Amino acid sequence: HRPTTVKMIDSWRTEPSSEKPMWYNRFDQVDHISQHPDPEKTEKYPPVDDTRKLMKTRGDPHIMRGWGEYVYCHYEHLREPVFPRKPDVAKGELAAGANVTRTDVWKREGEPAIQSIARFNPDNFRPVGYAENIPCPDTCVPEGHLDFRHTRLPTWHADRRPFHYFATGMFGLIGLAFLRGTVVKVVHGLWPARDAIAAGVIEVDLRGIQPGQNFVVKWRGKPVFVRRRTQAMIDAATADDAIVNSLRDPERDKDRVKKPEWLVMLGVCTHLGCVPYPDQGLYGGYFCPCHGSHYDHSGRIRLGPAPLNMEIPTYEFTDDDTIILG
Amino acid sequence: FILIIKDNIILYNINDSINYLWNIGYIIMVVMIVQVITGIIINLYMNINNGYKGIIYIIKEIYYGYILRYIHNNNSTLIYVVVYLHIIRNLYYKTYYYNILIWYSGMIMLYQLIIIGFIGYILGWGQLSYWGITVIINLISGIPYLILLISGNYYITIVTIKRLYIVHFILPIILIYVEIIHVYYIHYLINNNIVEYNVNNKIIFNNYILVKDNNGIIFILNIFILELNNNIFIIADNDNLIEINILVTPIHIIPEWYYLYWYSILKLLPNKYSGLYIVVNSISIINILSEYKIVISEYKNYKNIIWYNQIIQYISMIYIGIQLPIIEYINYGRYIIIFNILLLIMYLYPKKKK
Amino acid sequence: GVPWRSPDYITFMLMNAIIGSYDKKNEGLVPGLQSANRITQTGATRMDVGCFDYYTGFNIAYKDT
Amino acid sequence: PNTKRDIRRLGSYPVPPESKNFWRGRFQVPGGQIQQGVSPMQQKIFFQWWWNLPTRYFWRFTKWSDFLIPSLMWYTGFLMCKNDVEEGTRSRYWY
Amino acid sequence: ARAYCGRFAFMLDYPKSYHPPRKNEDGDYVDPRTDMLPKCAAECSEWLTEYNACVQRIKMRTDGRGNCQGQYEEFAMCQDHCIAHELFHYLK
Amino acid sequence: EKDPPSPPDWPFWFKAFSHCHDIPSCRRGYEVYRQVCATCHAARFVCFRHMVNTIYPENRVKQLAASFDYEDGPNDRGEMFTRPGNLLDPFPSPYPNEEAARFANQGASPPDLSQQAAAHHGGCDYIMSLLTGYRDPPAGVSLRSGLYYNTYFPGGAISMPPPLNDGAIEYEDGTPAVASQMAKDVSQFLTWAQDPQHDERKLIGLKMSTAALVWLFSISVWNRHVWTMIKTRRIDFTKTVY
Ligand SMILES: CCCCCCCCCCCCCCCCCC(=O)OC[C@H](COP(=O)([O-])OCC(O)COP(=O)([O-])OC[C@@H](COC(=O)CCCCCCCCCCCCCCCCC)OC(=O)CCCCCCCCCCCCCCCCC)OC(=O)CCCCCCCCCCCCCCCCC
Ligand code: HEC
Ligand code: HEM
Ligand code: HEM
Ligand SMILES: COC1=C(OC)C(=O)C(CC=C(C)C)=C(C)C1=O
Ligand SMILES: COC1=C(OC)C(=O)C(CC=C(C)C)=C(C)C1=O
Ligand code: FES
Repeated sequence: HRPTTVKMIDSWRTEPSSEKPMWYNRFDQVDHISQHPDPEKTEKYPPVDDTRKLMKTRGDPHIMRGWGEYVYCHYEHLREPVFPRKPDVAKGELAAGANVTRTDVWKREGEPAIQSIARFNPDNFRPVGYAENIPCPDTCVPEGHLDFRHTRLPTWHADRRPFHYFATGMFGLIGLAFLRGTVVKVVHGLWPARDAIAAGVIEVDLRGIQPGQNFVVKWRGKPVFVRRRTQAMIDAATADDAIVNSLRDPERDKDRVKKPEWLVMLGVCTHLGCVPYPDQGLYGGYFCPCHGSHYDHSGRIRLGPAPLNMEIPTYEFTDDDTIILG
Repeated sequence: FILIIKDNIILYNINDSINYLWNIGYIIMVVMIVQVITGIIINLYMNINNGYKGIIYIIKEIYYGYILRYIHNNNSTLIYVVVYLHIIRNLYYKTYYYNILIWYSGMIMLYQLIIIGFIGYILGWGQLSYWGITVIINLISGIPYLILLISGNYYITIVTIKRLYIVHFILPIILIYVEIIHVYYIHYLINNNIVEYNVNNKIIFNNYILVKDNNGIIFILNIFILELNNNIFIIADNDNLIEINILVTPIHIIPEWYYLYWYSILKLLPNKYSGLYIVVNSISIINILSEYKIVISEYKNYKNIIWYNQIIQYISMIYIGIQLPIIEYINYGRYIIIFNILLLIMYLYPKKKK
Repeated sequence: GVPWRSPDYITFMLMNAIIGSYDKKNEGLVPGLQSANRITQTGATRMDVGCFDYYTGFNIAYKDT
Repeated sequence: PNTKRDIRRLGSYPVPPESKNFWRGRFQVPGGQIQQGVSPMQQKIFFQWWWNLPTRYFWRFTKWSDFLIPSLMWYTGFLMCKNDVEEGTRSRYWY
Repeated sequence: ARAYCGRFAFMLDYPKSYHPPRKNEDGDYVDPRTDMLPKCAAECSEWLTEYNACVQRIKMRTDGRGNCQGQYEEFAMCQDHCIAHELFHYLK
Repeated sequence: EKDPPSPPDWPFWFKAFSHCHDIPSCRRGYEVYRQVCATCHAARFVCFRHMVNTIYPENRVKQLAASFDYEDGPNDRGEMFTRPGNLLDPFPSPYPNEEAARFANQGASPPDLSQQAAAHHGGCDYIMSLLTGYRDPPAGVSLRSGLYYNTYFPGGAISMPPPLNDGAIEYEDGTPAVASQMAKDVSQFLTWAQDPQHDERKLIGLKMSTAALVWLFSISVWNRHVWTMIKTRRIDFTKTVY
């Protein structure tokens, strides 16, 4: 048995059952269990038609006293005394357990002792009126209650399988839609946020720029130089377009500009990240003052410590007077 | 684990006579998983730096972030509704008389839940949460130096949030482990029935009880979806959307609705510690309500008059908590506390024999 | 099942034969653990004891059922 | 599990590992029983809800009426407190 | 946490039509609320009598103590509940 | 004493389950906020991009933002400059810190109106009631200069001057500009500002709630089916009926 406990204790306030039985202590005793009346073959109390005619009940509503929640029960766990109170079996009181062994209520004057104690087997005592009161059910579904006989469909009914599986399937249809929506929306939250998307892609208005002017746009944390190039600037890079392969990083101006008039580059020196200043250097391009790197009018490194050309960002032309960075 | 699952879900036999009040536990388990998942996902877009702006950034910038924010707040309310209703049920059918081990495992989860919730509302960096942790931390102000250790400073600050957040992240996973210990005892110590005795009327779980348990959970979902998207019931105080000012005291420093029964206890009793102590009594005495009995009976399926007056005592105390600290509410509330003790004594006392 | 005169009756006879019969107390030349009958073989393995003390298929036919 | 007499098994075949809980809830049926039933595919599945509807709600409301007197005492107290609060506020303040 | 509690539209008595605000002799539109003030004050006459009584009781006191804010807040709450039921019908 | 008087229950359009935020009213509300409330309050957490394609067209929002001057920087020389506003800027704030604001309102701090539509009991109703709740002081109550009586403010005395006066602004759409209209409109706008995703939440909620009802009916038919097996069985002991 599992870890268990019974309140088999000597109470300080409540008496044992042997002293104060809580049941209606009237029993019928027989010599052998077979002599008890048979409940199934015994006539019961006559049926009634009104609940106010139902017989009275032998229980005592006030069997227990004191503070506490109301309860009616016949039994307790309390321990019995070494010398229990002798039961009055002549008047019908029950003799079972401690009040038979540790008492002499079983002794008859002249009967053999073995026969006397045999009559006090717990099976030889039954409550008075047992066979006339105990319900002996023949079914769990009493007459007048619904069962399969009444709920069975007529034999001409149509198959009920096709619709049942539609219902179980619709629970699956709707469930899977809710699951898809839940999963798809959770992953969607990982997409760059609304504020992040807005800053990411930047449309730059080229209207108002003058030829030769360089402006800076902070795009994704980096300076993005956008310079309109005068014909002199464009021709200058075109001239170096022939001397390609004589440059540290050979690149042609056509492959660094989408439109010759417009140079969009990231303004970060390829040496150690300093931001170059325009219209400076030996090529009138962009001179990084940190360590002395000179870039041309196409952004290609021509002198200094820098190793590569200034990078060309991802950008397209929406129209003739607008670019979109990203 | 597949065989374990089959033994505890597919070939698990339960009595066929149980009501829909035996489905509450299934709902707790499901809504609990939802609260962990949504919590982990919210944390993907917010941390402890500034919750006030973080909650704003979740509801305005994250795609479908509003769903995550409101589910996590409303599903907490739901967790505490279902749990508190699960206890009311267990009291009505006195499911602690022979299944105390199940009751003990549940109470452990209740204790953990009461700490998980309190600390989640400080993660929002709101006025009513700032000043409600400042008022509950000062109840252990007697234990020397303990406030400083917990707070990490002389006033509540980001330092206090950075640490409580870890308790809020981790404690729920432990709760899920105690849920296994709870389902372990339930499966060994068979569940109680609507009838006091034990009857051979058991049916497998997956084919019957799970279909019924899902009808229940889907019923609650319909109602929870309406609250989640239309706020049919005010379950969150509005004063948590006011930026924390440490100089101005809120109009009313009250907890969320599911701590108003222990907030009132603390505002009714005249000594601070007496209040703390009566809040211990409430969560502890209910664990020994069958220990002193001596009769062979579980006191079950009577009129349960004592039970009804207890459930109403809880509701009435929650009302007094909403109300301001007016004297007349304090006097009446002290009588309600005296009445609870007498009702509790009635449960505890064994009966003498006429 | 099917009636006597059904075109499928012989198919049901064969299906009855496939199910076959098995008795732990008369296993035959081939043991259950190594039987060609799939029902018998899988059954003989359950719990290392066997889950069929006896079983047989049946195919009962009447004029209309 | 059930009583040790109830879970005592007549058969000598070992308990399958996946059916441990199932066989710890075994009952020793005394005298026998004749259980019958019909598949739900050949029955009316919603009628019984309607057939039992009146009696279900009658026997529910008759039991819940036990709490009427308790409910009325508690509401009387709720009204007394409300009025006491109002009169007390109007007395402390309200010239 | 949220601004409003949701309700069925049949529980939300939204104005079914719009009556434009009256125009003054000068030609400036008169506030619908100001026009509704006297009518709603009459609907709250019982609280207004309580407030008016307080005013006269505090007027007698020969000390400078005495306020009638408590009774004014009850009258104002009543007058405003009346306004809420019919004001948005004059507002676009 | 008692808590501040509860705001009346105003019949805003968006209060019904299947109703949206009335964009025409929200647009007028922006005008009221920009021309009246903005002088003292700030909406730090409301950005111009939030209004694009929701309250106003993109070009219009650019013009509104460009009307303001913001402090950006630093430049290459480490200095701070002033630029016109953009769609990524928050709504302008009248005062640089809370101490500057307090010094301009008799010590009182104009609260940020970003979440005020849901920061007070009553919600949107509290804004409408407050703005239309100024009254002559109750008898026996005397208010100093700069203190005004309002039935819905906690205590009764608010340091905010009555902000809405008839004819204060002219609505672009021609709606008559009266105090109660401006109130209804600025309350609508501030409610939108608090939760700009209110309409998405309610349209997706409508599709979820209705679907959940169909789902309930499927699981109910299923429950009724499988439990018929159990609830119609007949166990007999000394009886037999077929
Ligand atoms: C607003 C209203 C506020 C009201 C406040 C006060 C309300 C008090 C209500 C309860 C008391 C009512 C009056 C009691 C009179 C005396 C009774 C007596 O002697 O009983 C013997 C008697 C034994 O008779 P029995 O029938 O044989 O018992 C069979 C049982 O099955 C036993 O089964 P078992 O055989 O397994 O035995 C288990 C064992 C279990 O016992 C234990 O666990 C023992 C250890 C714990 C209890 C004893 C020590 C407690 C600590 C004392 C202080 C230590 C200071 C140390 C300082 C050190 C400094 C260096 O217990 C016993 O054997 C019996 C004793 C039962 C425990 C209680 C004993 C003390 C009674 C007084 C309680 C406190 C009253 C405070 C009043 C304040 C002013 C108003 O017990 C009973 O009558 C039954 C139990 C009745 C009491 C149940 C108590 C439940 C637990 C909570 C108690 C407090 C509740 C209220 C708290 C409110 C605020 C938090
Ligand atoms: C434009 C119509 C508005 C709106 C919608 C609001 N105000 Fe004001 N306000 C001002 C000051 C100094 C305060 C604080 C005063 C203090 O409470 O003592 C406020 C307060 C508010 C609130 C909050 C009320 C609360 O209970 O805290 C709200 C919602 C509000 N205001 C809205 C000052 C001014 C002005 C200075 C002259 C102007 C102009 C406005 N407010 C305008 C508006
Ligand atoms: C995190 C919260 C908890 C969850 C996940 C939970 C889960 C469950 C589950 C699934 C059941 C079995 C199904 C049922 O009959 O409804 C159950 C039973 C039970 N729970 Fe909990 N429970 C929790 C809280 C509690 C608490 C706080 C208590 C104690 C006050 C408690 C006490 C019980 C008892 C006594 C039972 C057995 C009921 C009966 O006898 O059948 N539970 N619980
Ligand atoms: C027993 C389970 C849990 C409950 C009862 C609980 C409770 C809540 C509560 C009441 C809130 C306040 C919501 C609001 O601000 O109004 C909160 C906030 C939060 N919770 Fe939980 N939570 C649970 C578990 C978790 C888990 C496992 C995580 C993930 C690590 C998590 C992450 C968060 C976060 C990040 C917040 C702050 C964001 C917010 O305010 O919504 N929670 N929690
Ligand atoms: C603000 O948050 C909270 C309170 O504020 C007053 C509480 O009273 C309580 C109750 C505290 C105790 C000590 C019972 C909790 C749990 C709470 O979350
Ligand atoms: C002691 O723990 C508590 C309960 O469980 C018994 C409650 O029922 C309640 C009351 C719950 C409701 C739904 C009114 C609360 C708040 C509580 O604190
Ligand atoms: S960083 Fe540009 S020269 Fe080195």
